[PDB]
Amino acid sequence: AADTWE
Amino acid sequence: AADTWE
Amino acid sequence: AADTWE
Amino acid sequence: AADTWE
Amino acid sequence: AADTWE
Amino acid sequence: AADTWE
Amino acid sequence: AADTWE
Amino acid sequence: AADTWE
Amino acid sequence: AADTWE
Amino acid sequence: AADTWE
Amino acid sequence: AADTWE
Amino acid sequence: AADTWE
Amino acid sequence: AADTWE
Amino acid sequence: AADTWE
Amino acid sequence: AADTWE
Amino acid sequence: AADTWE
Amino acid sequence: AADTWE
Amino acid sequence: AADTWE
Amino acid sequence: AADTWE
Amino acid sequence: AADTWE
Repeated sequence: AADTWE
Repeated sequence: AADTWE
Repeated sequence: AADTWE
Repeated sequence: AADTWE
Repeated sequence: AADTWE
Repeated sequence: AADTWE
Repeated sequence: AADTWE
Repeated sequence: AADTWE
Repeated sequence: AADTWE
Repeated sequence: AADTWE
Repeated sequence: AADTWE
Repeated sequence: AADTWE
Repeated sequence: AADTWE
Repeated sequence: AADTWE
Repeated sequence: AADTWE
Repeated sequence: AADTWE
Repeated sequence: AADTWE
Repeated sequence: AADTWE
Repeated sequence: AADTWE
Repeated sequence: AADTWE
């Protein structure tokens, strides 16, 4: 799983 | 943004 | 699954 | 499951 | 924001 | 599980 | 911020 | 930012 | 597990 | 796992 | 800051 | 910053 | 385990 | 494991 | 600062 | 700064 | 174990 | 293990 | 400062 | 500064 944001 | 999971 | 947005 | 918001 | 769980 | 926020 | 656990 | 886990 | 913040 | 941010 | 434990 | 663990 | 901060 | 920051 | 223990 | 342990 | 600080 | 800083 | 023990 | 131990 991966959770990305700025 | 992205949230990827299974 | 994937959930994407800005 | 995933719950996303700003 | 993101909350991911199973 | 993962819980992310600013 | 991120909290990751299983 | 990125949080990656399995 | 990991818990990160500023 | 990896958790990255600035 | 980071707290990592298992 | 990066926190990497398994 | 490791706990880091400034 | 590794935990890096400035 | 860092505190590392197992 | 870096803290590396296993 | 190690505990470091300034 | 190694813990480095300035 | 550093305190190292096992 | 560096503290290295095993």
